[PDB]
Amino acid sequence: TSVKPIFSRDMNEAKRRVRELYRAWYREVPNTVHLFQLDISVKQGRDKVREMFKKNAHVTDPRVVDLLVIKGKMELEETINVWKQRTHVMRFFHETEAPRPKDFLSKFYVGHDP
Amino acid sequence: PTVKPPTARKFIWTNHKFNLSGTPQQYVPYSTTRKKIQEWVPPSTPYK
Amino acid sequence: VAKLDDLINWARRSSLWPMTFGLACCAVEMMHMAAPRYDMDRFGVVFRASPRQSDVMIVAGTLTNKMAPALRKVYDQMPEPRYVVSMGSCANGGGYYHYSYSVVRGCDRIVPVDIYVPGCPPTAEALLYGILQLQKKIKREKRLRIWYRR
Amino acid sequence: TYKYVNLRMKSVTDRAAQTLLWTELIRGLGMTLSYLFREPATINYPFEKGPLSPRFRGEHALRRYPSGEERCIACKLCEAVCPAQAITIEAEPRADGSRRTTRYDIDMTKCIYCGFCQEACPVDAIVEGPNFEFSTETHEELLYNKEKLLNNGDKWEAEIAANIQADYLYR
Amino acid sequence: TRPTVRPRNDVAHKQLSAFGEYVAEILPKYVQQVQVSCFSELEICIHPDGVIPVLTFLRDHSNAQFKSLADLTAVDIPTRQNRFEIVYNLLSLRFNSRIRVKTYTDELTPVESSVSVYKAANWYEREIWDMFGVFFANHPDLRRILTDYGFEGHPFRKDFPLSGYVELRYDDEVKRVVAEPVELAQEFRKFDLNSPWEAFPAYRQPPE
Amino acid sequence: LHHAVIPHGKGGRSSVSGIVATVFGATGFLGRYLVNHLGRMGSQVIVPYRCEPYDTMHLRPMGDLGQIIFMDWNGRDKDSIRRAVEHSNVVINLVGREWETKNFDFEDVFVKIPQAIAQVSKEAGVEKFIHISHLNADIKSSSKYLRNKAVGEKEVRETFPEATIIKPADIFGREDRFLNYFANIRWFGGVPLISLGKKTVKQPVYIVDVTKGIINAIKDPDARGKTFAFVGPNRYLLFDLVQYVFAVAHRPFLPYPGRLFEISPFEPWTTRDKVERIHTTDRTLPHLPGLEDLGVQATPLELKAIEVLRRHRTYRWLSSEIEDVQPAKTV
Amino acid sequence: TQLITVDEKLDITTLTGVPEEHIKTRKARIFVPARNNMQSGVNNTKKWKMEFDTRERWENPLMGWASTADPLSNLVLTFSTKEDAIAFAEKNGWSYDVEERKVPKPKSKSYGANFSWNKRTRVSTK
Amino acid sequence: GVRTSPTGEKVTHTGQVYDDEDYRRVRFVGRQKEVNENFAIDLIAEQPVSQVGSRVISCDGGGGALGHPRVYINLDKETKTGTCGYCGLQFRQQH
Amino acid sequence: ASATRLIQGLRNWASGRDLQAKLQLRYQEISKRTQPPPKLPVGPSHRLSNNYYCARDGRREAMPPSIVMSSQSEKKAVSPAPPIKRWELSQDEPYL
Ligand SMILES: NC(=O)C1=CN([C@@H]2O[C@H](COP(=O)(O)OP(=O)(O)OC[C@H]3O[C@@H](n4cnc5c(N)ncnc54)[C@H](OP(=O)(O)O)[C@@H]3O)[C@@H](O)[C@H]2O)C=CC1
Ligand code: SF4
Ligand code: SF4
Ligand code: SF4
Ligand SMILES: [Zn+2]
Repeated sequence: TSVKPIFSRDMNEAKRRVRELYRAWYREVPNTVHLFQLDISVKQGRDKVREMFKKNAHVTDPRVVDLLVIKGKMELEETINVWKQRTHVMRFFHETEAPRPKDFLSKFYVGHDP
Repeated sequence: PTVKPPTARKFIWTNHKFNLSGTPQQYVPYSTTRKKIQEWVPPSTPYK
Repeated sequence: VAKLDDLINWARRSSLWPMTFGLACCAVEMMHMAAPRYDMDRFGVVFRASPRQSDVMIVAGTLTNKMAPALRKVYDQMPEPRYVVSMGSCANGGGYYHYSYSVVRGCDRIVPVDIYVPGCPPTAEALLYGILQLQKKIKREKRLRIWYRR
Repeated sequence: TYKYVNLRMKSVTDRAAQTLLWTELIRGLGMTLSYLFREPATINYPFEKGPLSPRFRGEHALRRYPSGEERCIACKLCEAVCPAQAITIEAEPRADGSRRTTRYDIDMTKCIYCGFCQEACPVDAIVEGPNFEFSTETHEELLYNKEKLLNNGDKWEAEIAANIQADYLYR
Repeated sequence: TRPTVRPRNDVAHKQLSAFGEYVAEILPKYVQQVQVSCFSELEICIHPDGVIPVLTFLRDHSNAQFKSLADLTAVDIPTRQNRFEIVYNLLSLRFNSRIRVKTYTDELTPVESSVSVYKAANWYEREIWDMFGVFFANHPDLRRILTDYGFEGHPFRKDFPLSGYVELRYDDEVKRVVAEPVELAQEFRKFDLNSPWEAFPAYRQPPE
Repeated sequence: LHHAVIPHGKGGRSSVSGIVATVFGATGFLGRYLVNHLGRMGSQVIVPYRCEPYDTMHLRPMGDLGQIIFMDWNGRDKDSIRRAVEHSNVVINLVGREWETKNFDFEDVFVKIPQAIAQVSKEAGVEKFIHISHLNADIKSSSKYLRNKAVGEKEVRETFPEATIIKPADIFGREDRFLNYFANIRWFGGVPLISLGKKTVKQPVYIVDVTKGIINAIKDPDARGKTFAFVGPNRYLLFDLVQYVFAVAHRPFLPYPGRLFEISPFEPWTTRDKVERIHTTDRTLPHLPGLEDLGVQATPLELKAIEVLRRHRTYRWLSSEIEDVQPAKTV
Repeated sequence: TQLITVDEKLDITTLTGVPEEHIKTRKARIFVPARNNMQSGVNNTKKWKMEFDTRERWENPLMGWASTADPLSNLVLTFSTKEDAIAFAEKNGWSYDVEERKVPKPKSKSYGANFSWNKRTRVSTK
Repeated sequence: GVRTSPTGEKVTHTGQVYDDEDYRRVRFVGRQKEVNENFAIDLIAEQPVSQVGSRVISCDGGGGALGHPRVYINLDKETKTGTCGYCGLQFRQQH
Repeated sequence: ASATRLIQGLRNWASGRDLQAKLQLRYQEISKRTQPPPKLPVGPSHRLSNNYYCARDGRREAMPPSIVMSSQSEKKAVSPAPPIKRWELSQDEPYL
């Protein structure tokens, strides 16, 4: 059960890194919208960041959340410098996929997905 | 081939065809296998 | 308008200007076609590097997932009329790397392809045949007659 | 075993005269003018064709026996040796009980033209033939079924048999 | 056994075994195993925490002088709890030899980087993070170098499928290249090619 | 139904949705977007074209291998129509020119050809027929366009009693002629308009909503024989609409209170009937069902006008954001 | 020291990059594969295989190829014994079904039993 | 000898033919359906049977190394002719 | 070789070498496009006697790697190999 830490000694430091990453992303959402000529509002991008942060908010391991913070830093560095395209930023906002069924009756009508 | 003719066969084409793409004689793909699973045809007799 | 259609079809098909868009093995095969052995320049085919002064585009090589926006933007910057010639098997249906995780299964999904050239790599004589087939496709265009009928 | 590449008043005057009067530039121009006056190697396509070999890997074809009966016996070695998985075979015994094929599909946009199937066929049924000028306009036209392969074999048998006769002793 | 069998060299095997004993005796803190293969290639298996104090020895000792970093590779073996097998390949020009240094790591365990020893690893292990997910500590510039910018997941792990999870296509509705769930026109035909008979008797593992 | 038309797959690109559609006049705007929406579901599309094949090349990457079949057809030849619709189970009609050409007037593009297509489809036993008409289609209108649309939809309803007639109000999009026309008459001068455009109400409807409604009407078996009214979720005055259009373009507004440009050998810039149709108010149809009866989210103009008219800005105002424009005033 | 203590179950669903629907709705299967009865070799039943279920494989509209939608349809993993397979299955959050191996019973083969005197094991032909 | 289904389509030697209600026949409109007119069974049917002077006979298909692997056919039966596995040729005995 | 003698001399002067001695265009001097059939030789193990496969198998002679030290006198300092000898300068074209 004894493991080697990377950056976060405990859960408090990992939560500090998470808050720092969210601060940076909330800072850089308007510049990402303006620079890439994205045709969405700032609120859509900021609540997308909030949705992703709440989606990945089930982890209790310091190493896993530390690696999540590192990968968010990679995404932030690829966004702050113009290395992505319009499509790479817009891939988060799924606009071409039709809404999949969720209730049992509609999925029973469509196919064999359990 | 005027002095060394090819061997004659019964299945060799007697006329050569150029590239037929873009013409109404072009090739289209299709499956060459029949129906895999048959279907239960309902009877025509009344159920009573 | 039938003869004026015959004129502008002759002008476009005898001065085709391709663009220097190669990616892989097939690019070296294109450079081998442009050698003195086959001499593309005798057909009115001279390489021009800018998409803004190019007529056709020969996609040579494997179109990966990191390359699709670049190819799409380069195709979208070319002036009308534009024709796309797929080359090899990688740009035809993926070819050897069809099942890979980072290869577009044929460049038809990104750009509309006019002429398919099969090979791996296709021989430069076959590529010249494909370009001549594209020229014959340009020759039988019917723009002004259809405009007169409409 | 090894050599040193680039380890090397009259000479100074010669170098200054080469600087002012461009001796080596004149030499390079003379070689350019030498290449101007030679015979260009441009072959008159399509009225002339480049040299090839009897082992040339071109269009896929299905051969036949010299009695009209087809050569493939549905052994599925070509689809097992194919590195691109471009060959799809579905087989069943026909009316006379002969083990033949019902579906023989080659995806020519998947095929890498490497000739493994033409050397793994135990009855020389599938042959990478000699035709290279078979460019199409639509993607579905480069998707051969069994009928198209048999038609290609009956089209190009007259030279495929000669190429096999010329080359088969090297195998 | 002359014409179709590879010749066997024993002087090189003896010298490589002697150098392996030399290395395993100089560094007993980190070296775990030393093995010489049948085709005369030395392998040193050490602890991950001794990646850096071993390698600089092999770069700076007068009796080793392995000044070149040829290849750096990670191998995924899902059986072990440390599924990633980092492999350093070193080449010595003064003594005209090649050595292999192997170590292990899991997903969440960081490994000390080797850019302080070999600068070529400045790219190499970076590519490892692009392909497997092994994090390297104190890397100067660690970012993805081979996969797409928006790609999620490490493709060279054996649990990752051959075809990916998303495929790209152009869309006129949004005038953009979009990613869709993968739907192949033909399934990748999985072949069972393993013969069910015993392959080699000399490589027979003991049973349970 | 046959086993080849039974639906399969996860509804992706290579799946089979069991829909065989003949989209007449698919080379245009709504045809392009409908073909794109049909091709991503994996449905067999038959596209008959009247123009050159090259102009149809943009319809090629929207489908998989063999899912779009291009055909030759004529508006005055029923045999080509019977060749086109012999195998389809849904036929969609979108054929219409905004201007009378040399040979095709308004009658033979709005009345004769939909009647012929409906009769041929009824003879071939096509199950589903979808027709597109106008919301303002009035027999007593002031334009030939709307009168011939009324006669055409009447003949479609009479010939095919199970025909789904759908009447979009005003479609706008990337390649439309409604917002693009308003942004393009700024090249003529000081944007001519009748009585400053403060008397006519217009309800533009987004193109994606119309295409989704058409797809849902294809899928739903409860939409046969109805008359839908595809009307946008907001009402705007013409003055406020032009205000918003010039506002998102970041062009100064200098207004003042059509047959000269309709006689060009090229595609005409404007016609008299276009001027008649611009100053025609949107009819209110509360009785007929709309886009909310098909499970389609209506999209207002405030998030799509910038998408439509971004290309009309110069590089001085090419870096503006979405929210940095005061929106139009509703009525 | 340079070490910390983590007392939670290893869950790396968030770093493998897999979508959600291919995590909770997929039932993995850990088993020793059975010997092909056409053959007699038992080398193929030496290591444990972890596989997944079979989703739909429909026909292509062009030639009826096997068109599929499952990306995990060709994922077969090999593990030395059961415990590492269970640990790997629970590490990625995959719900698993485990089947125990079936070792054949060691028989008692006697060549003389075919030539008995007062038993039914007398063979009829040889 | 191709047979004609009354939908108009020719029938391949594998017996495949699209039904009259199949929508996929729309892939054949404006184009042609390519089918080999040299049927293999109807081309091997008229090949004569060879009488050999021994009980077993070896068949390689002709040409030596250009044919199929050599297979030995037994003609012990006096009812059925021994047909080759690969080439489809049939031999018999004169007795 | 279908060029006049004055063009030949002009090319030879402007290039500085005898171009017609070594032409870059092929002519009749190359081998013919058709060849007689060959008779390929056999390998070393196409015998009939003393040719058992177990005495010349290559794959079965592979051994597992030998573990030297396992974790489960004044020995001289050794090297992986003798040092590489100094390279000899080429006597043909030393470039010096
Ligand atoms: N302004 C609008 O957008 C509105 C449109 N509508 C209706 O919606 C439908 C679709 O609109 P939209 O996409 O904008 O229209 P388009 O003008 O953009 O497209 C018309 C299509 O029909 C074809 N076509 C036109 N006339 C003929 C003819 N006589 N014979 C054969 N083909 C013909 C054209 O082919 P090609 O040009 O290549 O020859 C083209 O493909 C039409 O019915 C239109 O009346 C209703 C309300 C408003
Ligand atoms: S088609 Fe073949 S030759 Fe061309 S890029 Fe692909 S692998 Fe190379
Ligand atoms: S040539 Fe190679 S890639 Fe092509 S079908 Fe044959 S085996 Fe497959
Ligand atoms: S290898 Fe030859 S005989 Fe075997 S299935 Fe392929 S084509 Fe037929
Ligand atoms: Zn035989």
